[PDB]
Amino acid sequence: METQLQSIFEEVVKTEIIEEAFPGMFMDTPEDEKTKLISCLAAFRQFWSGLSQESHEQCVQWIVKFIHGQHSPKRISFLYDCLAMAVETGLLPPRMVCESLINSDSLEWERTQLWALTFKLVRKIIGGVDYKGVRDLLKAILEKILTIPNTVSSAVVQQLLAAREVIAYILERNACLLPAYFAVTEIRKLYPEGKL
Amino acid sequence: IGSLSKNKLFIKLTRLPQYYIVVEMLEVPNKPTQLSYNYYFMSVSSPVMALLLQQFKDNIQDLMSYTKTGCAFNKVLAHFVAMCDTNMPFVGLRLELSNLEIPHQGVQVEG
Amino acid sequence: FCNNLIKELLKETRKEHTLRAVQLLYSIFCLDMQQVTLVLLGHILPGLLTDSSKWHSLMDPPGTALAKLAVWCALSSYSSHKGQASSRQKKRHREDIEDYVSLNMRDPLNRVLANLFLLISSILGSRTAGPHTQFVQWFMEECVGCLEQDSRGSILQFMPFTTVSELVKVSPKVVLAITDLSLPLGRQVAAKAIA
Amino acid sequence: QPLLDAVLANIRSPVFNHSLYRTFVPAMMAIHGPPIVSPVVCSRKRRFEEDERQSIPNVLQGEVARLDPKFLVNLDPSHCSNNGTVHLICKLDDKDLPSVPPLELSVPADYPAQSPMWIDRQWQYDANPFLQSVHRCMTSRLLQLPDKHSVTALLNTWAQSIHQACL
Repeated sequence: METQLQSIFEEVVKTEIIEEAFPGMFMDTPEDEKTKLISCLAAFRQFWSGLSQESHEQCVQWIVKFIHGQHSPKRISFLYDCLAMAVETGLLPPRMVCESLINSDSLEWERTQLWALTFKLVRKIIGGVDYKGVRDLLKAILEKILTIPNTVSSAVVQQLLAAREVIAYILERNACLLPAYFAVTEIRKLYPEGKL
Repeated sequence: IGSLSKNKLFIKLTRLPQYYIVVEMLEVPNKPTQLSYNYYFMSVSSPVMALLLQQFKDNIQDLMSYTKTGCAFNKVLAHFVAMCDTNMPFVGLRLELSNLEIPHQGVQVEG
Repeated sequence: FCNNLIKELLKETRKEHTLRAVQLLYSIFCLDMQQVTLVLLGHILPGLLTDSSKWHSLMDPPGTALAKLAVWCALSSYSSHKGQASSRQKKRHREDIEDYVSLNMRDPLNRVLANLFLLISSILGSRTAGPHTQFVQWFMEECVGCLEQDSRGSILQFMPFTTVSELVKVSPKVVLAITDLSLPLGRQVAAKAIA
Repeated sequence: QPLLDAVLANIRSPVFNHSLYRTFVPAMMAIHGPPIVSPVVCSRKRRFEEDERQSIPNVLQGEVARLDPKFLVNLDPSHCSNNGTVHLICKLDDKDLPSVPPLELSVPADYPAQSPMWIDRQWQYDANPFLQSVHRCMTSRLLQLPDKHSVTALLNTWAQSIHQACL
């Protein structure tokens, strides 16, 4: 049951408690950076070793949907740390999480904080050892950027610029990371021999 | 979990939203007295099985007594059975205001 | 003349061609530098920045060339220039005050440049910036150049200091521009650039 | 029960709805003949002027100005002067040890914003072990906040953590 897995993950991560009106000091002192993250990683790895290894595409989709179903940027970042650790653990190869995250939850210029944190995750996972079949995600990313309007705002510029930073990193490491020709051809959705 | 204990409740906040079972840490090391009066809070009702964690200062509340500026130590105990009497209502209001807008709870006006 | 020129300009859609275009264009603007640059700085830049209809054009990478164009013609105009030709001296008598409200001299070129810079600072304001933020960015970038003497930056109650403070949020480029003469006024922008 | 009038009255749905006048206003003028219905001075003025011109919707400033004097809020260089207008710098002034101010950059007034981002996190926090523990308790308590609210929850939780630092 995927719903049972989601509820288990929620119980392991969401720890909502009383309003803490009564001031208490010595109540909760866990090392979140090394204890809670590693515990969540171990639990998720046990569940992965349970079953549905190959078919985990829809499972990761469910996961990222549940992640973006929240509203606390701090919580999103905390979850993202666990995802990164799982990457270093080997679970969730970059291709899967990258192809899933870019769609159905981008919220174009809707949640600036969420947008920024997601693109920070992309910049982190930009290592992403992958074959020539890597141009697809670049094309999807550029397509998702193109939906941005022309005069959205003047305050939230830096946070939205993270997409530009990711693109810059990609196209500059392309000197040593990925084939140039594929990168150029990926601009077909925006470059019909020059159309502004 | 524990041993032979005691329990108190209240009315002023609500009929019986959360009891309060408490027990002193009996068998003090090399002390026939001073059982250190351990404290633990619970939030069962439909008796719930959610975490209790002793969310308050349990049991560093003793050090809260030393945080004062100045024959019985009873002064601490009342505090607990006092604070609930004014703490637990307000959070309930939050659950009611958790449906309209802005449930900014737990604010303290100027202390 | 300049209007139709800049209109025909934005069609290359490739930096190299736009570069060659503005390179040839700076030269073609010679023999009329003073009045042409005056009319340009007065109209062609507000002609796109003031409204949103023409904002569409400013987004193009040609915009960088346009910025380079602007700073180049400003530098050439501010520099010493006689420009005395028969067909020009016989046709250099007009009347123009430019209506440049002020809310170190009274010269048409200097006044027009001051009005232009004031409008740059104003466009640098918040609550809307899609195409023109990149325009002012490229403008400030290309303005940085050795052996230059423009951007005098009057220091009584003017914008350039707040303008540099805001552009710092887009590192030591403005830290060099605003340093006009190491005057005590520059201490403020220096402290701001300390970050 | 007397609904015979209902549907036949509802028949006159289309645009040519003027004959109703000739059906009712004479008889009305028999019983009600009031010339004085609104003889007082009356004129319609839609708008005169409307814009904040100083900040975001007032509610945020109006609420934060009601806080204790123990907190001291100010603004950094205005990088989001008009739309955002939210990047707060606060100085805890009380009977406790001082520390680095937070970031506190919020989103539109719906407030799904964990505003602080700790621009100066790394080097300012690697300084001393005490303040490092302060930061640890801060982030641990922030994680506990369910749907935190930048308006009050942020500063209150930060003050509580700073007061927890004394172990």
